[PDB]
Amino acid sequence: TKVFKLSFKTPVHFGKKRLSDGEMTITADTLFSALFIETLQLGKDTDWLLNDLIISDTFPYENELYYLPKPLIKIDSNHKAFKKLKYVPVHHYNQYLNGELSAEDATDLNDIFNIGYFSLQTKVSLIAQETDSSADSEPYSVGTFTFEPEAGLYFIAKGSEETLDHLNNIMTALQYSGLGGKRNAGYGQFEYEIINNQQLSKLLNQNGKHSILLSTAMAKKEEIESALKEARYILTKRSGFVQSTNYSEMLVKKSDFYSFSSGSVFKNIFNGDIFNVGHNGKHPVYRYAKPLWLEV
RNA sequence: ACGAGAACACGUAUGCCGAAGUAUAUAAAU
Repeated sequence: TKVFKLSFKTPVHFGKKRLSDGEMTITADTLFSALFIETLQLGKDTDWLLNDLIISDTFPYENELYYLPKPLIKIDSNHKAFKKLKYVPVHHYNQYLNGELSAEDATDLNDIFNIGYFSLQTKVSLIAQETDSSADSEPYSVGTFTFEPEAGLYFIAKGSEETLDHLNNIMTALQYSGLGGKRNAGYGQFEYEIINNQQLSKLLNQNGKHSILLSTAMAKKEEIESALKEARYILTKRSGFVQSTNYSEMLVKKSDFYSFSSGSVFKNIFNGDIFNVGHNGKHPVYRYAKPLWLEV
């Protein structure tokens, strides 16, 4: 159960809906997809790395601070500053759950949150009839994000030791390919470091009555009734396309799927599952929904 | 099996065009 930390040195585009849209963090779905396809490019055995690996969503970090997303618990007071905040440092993570975080404290934390910036890159396309004959060029836009020199992303993983070694190898291999969006266009390379934060390790090693879903998950058919007993949650529509499956890419697109977001609180833990979103393809296409809980 | 995948912020044009380093004033009072 080691955690990986990522550095890019070149901006990467994530994106939610349109190429000009930009993001800082990705969900476990994309990471699982990318790691899987990288395994397939290496051509190793997927079953081991199919139903044994547990991954968190990606999370931003700064020079020396690690953060987690905001738990959607019901705090009874200001209800303005707390809305604007997304991420919490580990220093006061349990303090916020208790209620020690002050409104001015939230103000301060939010102030420190400068961990990158967003930008729009313009690109022009002359593959059209602009060069061939009488026509115009095709400008379009992309959205990219530039992390600070000591800023990047990290995930929290758990599984068997053999699973961890395989993940290590695959992560190395992927290091040089991309992630995010326009990988081949010059965005999203990375060098990674495995660091063990004692405090975060403790954070994973608590025990309590609540539990914070850190990944993008959704229980099976036969667990949902008992899972949804007392929860505070957000649904997050996940859509997207697929790579080297059927003849027409524009014809291929995994069906819109829904999962809980990454700040929900649950009473009854559920194991998740890797759901097939496949239809009319030459292979099954995997979307990831399996939780990693922080039990407090 | 990464809201993906393809896509040169490209192609046209330059520092021009007119202006005088000019205007008088003894190599001089023994």
